Amino acid sequence: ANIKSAKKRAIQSEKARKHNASRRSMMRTFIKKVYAAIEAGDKAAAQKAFNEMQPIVDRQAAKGLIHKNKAARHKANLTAQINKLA
Amino acid sequence: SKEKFERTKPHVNVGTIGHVDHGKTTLTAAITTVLAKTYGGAARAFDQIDNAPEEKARGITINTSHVEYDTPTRHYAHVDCPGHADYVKNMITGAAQMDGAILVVAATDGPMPQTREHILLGRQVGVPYIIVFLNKCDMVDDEELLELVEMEVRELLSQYDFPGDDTPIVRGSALKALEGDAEWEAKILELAGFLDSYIPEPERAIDKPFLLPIEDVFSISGRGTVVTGRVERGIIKVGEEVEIVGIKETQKSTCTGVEMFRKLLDEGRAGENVGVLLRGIKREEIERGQVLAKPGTIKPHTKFESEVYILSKDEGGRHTPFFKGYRPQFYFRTTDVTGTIELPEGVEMVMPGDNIKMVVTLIHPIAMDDGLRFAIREGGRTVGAGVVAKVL
Amino acid sequence: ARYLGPKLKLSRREGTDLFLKSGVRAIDTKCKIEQAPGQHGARKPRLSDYGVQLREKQKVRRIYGVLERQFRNYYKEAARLKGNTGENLLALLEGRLDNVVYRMGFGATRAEARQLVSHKAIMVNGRVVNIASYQVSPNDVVSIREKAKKQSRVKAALELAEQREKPTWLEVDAGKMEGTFKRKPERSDLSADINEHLIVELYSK
RNA sequence: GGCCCCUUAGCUCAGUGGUUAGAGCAGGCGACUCAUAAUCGCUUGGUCGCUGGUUCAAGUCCAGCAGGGGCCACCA
RNA sequence: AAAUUGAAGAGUUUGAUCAUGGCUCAGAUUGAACGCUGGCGGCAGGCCUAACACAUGCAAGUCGAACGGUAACAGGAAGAAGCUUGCUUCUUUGCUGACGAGUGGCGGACGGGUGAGUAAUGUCUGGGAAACUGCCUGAUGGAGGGGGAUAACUACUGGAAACGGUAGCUAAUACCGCAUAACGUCGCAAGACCAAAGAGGGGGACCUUCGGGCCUCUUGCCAUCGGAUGUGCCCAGAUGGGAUUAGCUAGUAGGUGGGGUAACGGCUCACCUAGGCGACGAUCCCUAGCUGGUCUGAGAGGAUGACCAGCCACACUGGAACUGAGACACGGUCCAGACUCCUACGGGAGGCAGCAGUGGGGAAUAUUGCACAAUGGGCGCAAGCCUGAUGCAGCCAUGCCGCGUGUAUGAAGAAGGCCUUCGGGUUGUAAAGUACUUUCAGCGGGGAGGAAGGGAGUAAAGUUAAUACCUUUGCUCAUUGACGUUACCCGCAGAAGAAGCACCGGCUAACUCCGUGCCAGCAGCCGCGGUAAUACGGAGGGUGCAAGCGUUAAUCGGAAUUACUGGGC
Ligand SMILES: Nc1nc2c(ncn2[C@@H]2O[C@H](COP(=O)(O)OP(=O)(O)CP(=O)(O)O)[C@@H](O)[C@H]2O)c(=O)[nH]1
Ligand SMILES: [Mg+2]
Ligand SMILES: [Mg+2]
Ligand SMILES: [Mg+2]
Ligand SMILES: [Mg+2]
Ligand SMILES: [Mg+2]
Ligand SMILES: [Mg+2]
Ligand SMILES: [Mg+2]
Ligand SMILES: [Mg+2]
Ligand SMILES: [Mg+2]
Ligand SMILES: [Mg+2]
Ligand SMILES: [Mg+2]
Ligand SMILES: [Mg+2]
Ligand SMILES: [Mg+2]
Ligand SMILES: [Mg+2]
Ligand SMILES: [Mg+2]
Ligand SMILES: [Mg+2]
Ligand SMILES: [Mg+2]
Ligand SMILES: [Mg+2]
Ligand SMILES: [Mg+2]
Ligand SMILES: [Mg+2]
Ligand SMILES: [Mg+2]
Ligand SMILES: [Mg+2]
Ligand SMILES: [Mg+2]
Ligand SMILES: [Mg+2]
Ligand SMILES: [Mg+2]
Ligand SMILES: [Mg+2]
Ligand SMILES: [Mg+2]
Ligand SMILES: [Mg+2]
Ligand SMILES: [Mg+2]
Ligand SMILES: [Mg+2]
Ligand SMILES: [Mg+2]
Ligand SMILES: [Mg+2]
Ligand SMILES: [Mg+2]
Ligand SMILES: [Mg+2]
Ligand SMILES: [Mg+2]
Ligand SMILES: [Mg+2]
Ligand SMILES: [Mg+2]
Ligand SMILES: [Mg+2]
Ligand SMILES: [Mg+2]
Ligand SMILES: [Mg+2]
Ligand SMILES: [Mg+2]
Ligand SMILES: [Mg+2]
Ligand SMILES: [Mg+2]
Ligand SMILES: [Mg+2]
Ligand SMILES: [Mg+2]
Ligand SMILES: [Mg+2]
Ligand SMILES: [Mg+2]
Ligand SMILES: [Mg+2]
Ligand SMILES: [Mg+2]
Ligand SMILES: [Mg+2]
Ligand SMILES: [Mg+2]
Ligand SMILES: [Mg+2]
Ligand SMILES: [Mg+2]
Ligand SMILES: [Mg+2]
Ligand SMILES: [Mg+2]
Ligand SMILES: [Mg+2]
Ligand SMILES: [Mg+2]
Ligand SMILES: [Mg+2]
Ligand SMILES: [Mg+2]
Ligand SMILES: [Mg+2]
Ligand SMILES: [Mg+2]
Ligand SMILES: [Mg+2]
Ligand SMILES: [Mg+2]
Ligand SMILES: [Mg+2]
Ligand SMILES: [Mg+2]
Ligand SMILES: [Mg+2]
Ligand SMILES: [Mg+2]
Ligand SMILES: [Mg+2]
Ligand SMILES: [Mg+2]
Ligand SMILES: [Mg+2]
Ligand SMILES: [Mg+2]
Ligand SMILES: [Mg+2]
Ligand SMILES: [Mg+2]
Ligand SMILES: [Mg+2]
Ligand SMILES: [Mg+2]
Ligand SMILES: [Mg+2]
Ligand SMILES: [Mg+2]
Ligand SMILES: [Mg+2]
Ligand SMILES: [Mg+2]
Ligand SMILES: [Mg+2]
Ligand SMILES: [Mg+2]
Ligand SMILES: [Mg+2]
Ligand SMILES: [Mg+2]
Ligand SMILES: [Mg+2]
Ligand SMILES: [Mg+2]
Ligand SMILES: [Mg+2]
Ligand SMILES: [Mg+2]
Ligand SMILES: [Mg+2]
Ligand SMILES: [Mg+2]
Ligand SMILES: [Mg+2]
Ligand SMILES: [Mg+2]
Ligand SMILES: [Mg+2]
Ligand SMILES: [Mg+2]
Repeated sequence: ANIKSAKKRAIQSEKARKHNASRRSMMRTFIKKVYAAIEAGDKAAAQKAFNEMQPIVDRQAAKGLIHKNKAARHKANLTAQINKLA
Repeated sequence: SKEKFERTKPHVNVGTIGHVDHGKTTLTAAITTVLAKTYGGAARAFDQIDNAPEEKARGITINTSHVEYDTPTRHYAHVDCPGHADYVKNMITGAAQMDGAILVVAATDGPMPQTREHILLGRQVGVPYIIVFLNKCDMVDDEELLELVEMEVRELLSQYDFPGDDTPIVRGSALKALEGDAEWEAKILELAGFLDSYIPEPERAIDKPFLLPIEDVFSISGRGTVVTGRVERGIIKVGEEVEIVGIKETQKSTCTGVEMFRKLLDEGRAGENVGVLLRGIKREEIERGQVLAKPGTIKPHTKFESEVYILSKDEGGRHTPFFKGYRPQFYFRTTDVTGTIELPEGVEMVMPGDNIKMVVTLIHPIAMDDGLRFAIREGGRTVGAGVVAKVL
Repeated sequence: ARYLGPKLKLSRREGTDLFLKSGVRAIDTKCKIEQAPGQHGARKPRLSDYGVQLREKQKVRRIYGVLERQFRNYYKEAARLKGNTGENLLALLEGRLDNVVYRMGFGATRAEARQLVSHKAIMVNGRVVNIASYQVSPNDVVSIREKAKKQSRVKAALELAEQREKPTWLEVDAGKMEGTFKRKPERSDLSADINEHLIVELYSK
């Protein structure tokens, strides 16, 4: 740049992306683990995966990386999917 | 960004004149290099001067080149002139503004027609002080012929009212001095010493409305149109309003910026070669031959009467009388314009040695007032000179 | 913004003295009124509708001394008001300052009044007004400044205008030279040699 | 600032320095008509762009300008 | 009471007439341009063409009362030049005020520029439901305890530079768990699950490892339901020309399921159904930002979108996304391309449609100015810093408005021009003469308003254990103006410094001589000139405007000559 005030901002922006990517990856990994658990047909495994997936998405939504409605959609879709099968 | 100028040492103008290819660009480069070597910071180069393609392709000079140096007596501005016989107007422009002249004569070639022409036009413009510097003494060093060359150049100078038997002569070669040997640059020091001693300080009359003849026009990118010239008499300051009067119709503008050798000057006193930036002027409008003066100082004229003396015989010029319809080129200040002349009842013939009264009309008007010195020249021959008698 | 030439030529063209001189003498011994100016004065060719309209408009303009732009603005303003346009135009041009100064005897002619107004010598309601066309409203006191009361021209013209008719709406004391309005004027108080409907026709084309 | 080009009657044009620079289409005069066109009877016309030089001798050989046209530079 | 008072024709087809029908004229206006001329001020306006290319300098920062520290500056002691034994001279302290670079917070998405793209992904009017929202505000609550890191810095070192790398050390309102939890999320239910940050002022009652503990006050920090502002989404109607453009569409029209977004939705995929738009003009090609409004007209209409206000689109050209409450971001990031620069040849840097300025294009459009004094804006507790927004100044008869270039009396009806009937008439009271006034400009002298506030002192009342810090109100005391030599007033000498342009056959206001001779020329339309020209050229006289006057370009009117109001075969 050329104004010595946006360079600082670029620095925080790249640091923030580098910090956010790991959290997004971890959250996606846990959710897709849940999806695979439904896929296999193992209701106990899917239920357990949901049980320790709930805290992750809720804490991330509180941190703000996602939105309350996003976590609610994930939680509700997974609950309906799991409770359908038995 | 720019560096200002420190008004501490006196300013004066010098120039070089002589026959073609007697080392005039080389001498200027050698003198500036030596002077910066002993004390200073100029140290000019050769090819940096001649920038035009024809300059480097043909090994000649087409115009006048500006340089600067100083000694712990004064500060000198130098002008480099051509030597050919069809670039005369540039040499006249160079000689008009220069207070001091140095004439270059080579012992190999001796005096040549162009040297005589340069001396004659210097006399007809009125250069007060000329110093002669012999050139190419590296290849000839015989005492028994340099005396003959010195006698010849003294005769040439003395023939036309210059002091010849008291003016000094310096012998040396510029090429060795520019090379940088251990002994051939002392001749440069002697030339500079004789330059300072032989040029007494002239008057600095800055007590009348500002006037500036125009000699060259430039376009500085980003900034605009710039005129160049040496201030004759007066003083100008940034923000003042001046007026352009000359061949074309009169206009006005303001001096919004001054410079000198790309070094800023707060206020230009009379007698300095400076460049002035003018607001809101397209390049083709302002041309050399015009005048830039303070408002209410001079006005244009077309017809006026003067006293003209055709050059007497055995001095050059011509050999025949003139009559009605004669259209010679008047050279006034810096401008050459061909106009018509008229002689009174009787004295129809023109004799070489009789000064007569004429009335001259010029096609392009010029900023003229009573008491101006103008020369006469046409057809590659200068015929006479005179001064203004009456403005009509 | 004024006229700076001969004065009697205007009346000679209009065929009537337009009060442009003081009145020390009579008009008949200053100019040949019945002879129009120039090399062509004897002949009297016949006019048209445009001719009569233009001649009347020029007559009124030369009487009061108002150039064309102000007159056109006056016409627009008079048509802008409520009522007849001719009466409105007469009221508007009768209510400007230099006309009132002339009608109150302080000046020999309209030009004398104009010099007095424009040289800052009149107080209206105590304050200095400098402008010739300053519009004046009822109940305005007009007076001269105390520095100018020693002039000879004003005293000469004070006891020279009583031969003319006394205006019925400019109550004046000539001793302390103090004047006042009461209300607007009317056609009953104005001369009978103007046909304003010609002007209304001319600007309605 | 430098180099190369064009200048003949109103339009279009010829004119290889030995003595007044010619052609065509034009044009004026005398008759006839209110005035012409046509038919007649005579036909005048020139700074060779200007100025100055060399030749015994020049628009024509030589130089400087006038104006226009085609390129090349230069950057307080 | 008022917000209405409004409607004009002429010239030209023929030997003459009536009718039809085109051409021309009289009015109003403009971001204007050219020619001649040019005294002053007030309020406005000023690249319409190359969204062509840009030299130089400014246009976005602030917080120490979040933090680690001391690069610069100002506050002490001892050594220590001489003694008037500290007169004077020099070196050693982050304890304090302040603060360069660094972590952290907020802003940088506002304000400013341009109209290229866009005929409906936009705008205008009227409605709606499936959403989010920093700062501002109300209510009810929480505010417990731990942990691992890194910049600056220290040592080494790469590199032309930009910019790096290696090994240790350190602070938080930087980051990550834990502790509890709801009116909150999911769930029929039962249940399962998620947060926090500390700073600053003063000190009485009570103790120190003398760090502070301890009381109160101001401000923050986190969760839920509201108010306001703002933004995203949907529907109906209105929004230029061409049929010498008639058919267009396969994610295309609908349905089920999965996914995705702050939110509904073919937004996206797998499969099913075979539909959907179109003479009420789809599709296709050309031109174009839209509105409140502006000019014109008696209205109905016609032309249009310069200045100001609302909305939209763009930021050298083509793409894409991160960060954030808000962007796919004018003075940010990544890649590609065309131009311009630095380079040690390995590699680097740049984007005026921000303010001035330059070249070029054009009939044609301005200074590389002053200041934060006032109004708004960012940051901060405040003081205060920044602001080419803004308030002013400069250049331009570009527009509207105002004023002056003197006022009287004066026949000898003078010289001088011009005409003549030779008698005389005219320019003309015009001049010259005599008597008065000083607007504006010239010089000098005095001198409002835009200024609210901020600072200091003092007192009363508030909350607390407290006369303490802090807050409110009063009062008191010296200062804040670029414009600026403001506006305005007074004095001086003197009519003293200040008038041009078009027209004169008819339409249309205003007439005669000389020159020329269908030649030279004029012309908005009829038309003038062939040897006695009110029409060409000059002069005298006259008419119309006036610091302007004319010509060219463009729009409505007249034109009932696109006829809805209001025409014909
Ligand atoms: N040995 C020697 N050589 C010389 C001398 N002077 C000039 N020269 C040589 O002559 C060459 C050309 O001379 P130059 O300097 O161009 O002459 P000039 O007079 O300046 C050319 P102009 O007249 O156009 O300005 C140069 O390259 C230089 O080397 C001298 O004194 N001695
Ligand atoms: Mg991965
Ligand atoms: Mg040279
Ligand atoms: Mg008058
Ligand atoms: Mg008047
Ligand atoms: Mg009205
Ligand atoms: Mg009307
Ligand atoms: Mg009309
Ligand atoms: Mg009619
Ligand atoms: Mg008419
Ligand atoms: Mg006809
Ligand atoms: Mg006829
Ligand atoms: Mg008709
Ligand atoms: Mg009308
Ligand atoms: Mg002009
Ligand atoms: Mg013109
Ligand atoms: Mg002009
Ligand atoms: Mg431009
Ligand atoms: Mg533009
Ligand atoms: Mg435009
Ligand atoms: Mg550009
Ligand atoms: Mg800069
Ligand atoms: Mg601190
Ligand atoms: Mg403090
Ligand atoms: Mg602290
Ligand atoms: Mg803070
Ligand atoms: Mg300091
Ligand atoms: Mg500290
Ligand atoms: Mg401290
Ligand atoms: Mg401070
Ligand atoms: Mg700081
Ligand atoms: Mg903001
Ligand atoms: Mg705009
Ligand atoms: Mg717009
Ligand atoms: Mg509409
Ligand atoms: Mg810890
Ligand atoms: Mg190094
Ligand atoms: Mg900690
Ligand atoms: Mg951690
Ligand atoms: Mg927890
Ligand atoms: Mg903590
Ligand atoms: Mg608190
Ligand atoms: Mg907004
Ligand atoms: Mg409508
Ligand atoms: Mg429209
Ligand atoms: Mg679904
Ligand atoms: Mg989002
Ligand atoms: Mg939709
Ligand atoms: Mg467009
Ligand atoms: Mg537009
Ligand atoms: Mg519309
Ligand atoms: Mg309308
Ligand atoms: Mg109307
Ligand atoms: Mg109508
Ligand atoms: Mg109207
Ligand atoms: Mg009506
Ligand atoms: Mg009306
Ligand atoms: Mg528009
Ligand atoms: Mg615009
Ligand atoms: Mg606007
Ligand atoms: Mg504005
Ligand atoms: Mg831009
Ligand atoms: Mg882009
Ligand atoms: Mg580009
Ligand atoms: Mg985000
Ligand atoms: Mg920019
Ligand atoms: Mg600009
Ligand atoms: Mg320009
Ligand atoms: Mg141009
Ligand atoms: Mg112009
Ligand atoms: Mg400035
Ligand atoms: Mg500005
Ligand atoms: Mg003008
Ligand atoms: Mg003005
Ligand atoms: Mg006016
Ligand atoms: Mg007389
Ligand atoms: Mg006479
Ligand atoms: Mg005040
Ligand atoms: Mg006319
Ligand atoms: Mg006319
Ligand atoms: Mg008319
Ligand atoms: Mg007319
Ligand atoms: Mg008439
Ligand atoms: Mg004429
Ligand atoms: Mg005609
Ligand atoms: Mg005649
Ligand atoms: Mg005539
Ligand atoms: Mg005007
Ligand atoms: Mg027109
Ligand atoms: Mg028109
Ligand atoms: Mg109509
Ligand atoms: Mg008609
Ligand atoms: Mg009909
Ligand atoms: Mg029929």
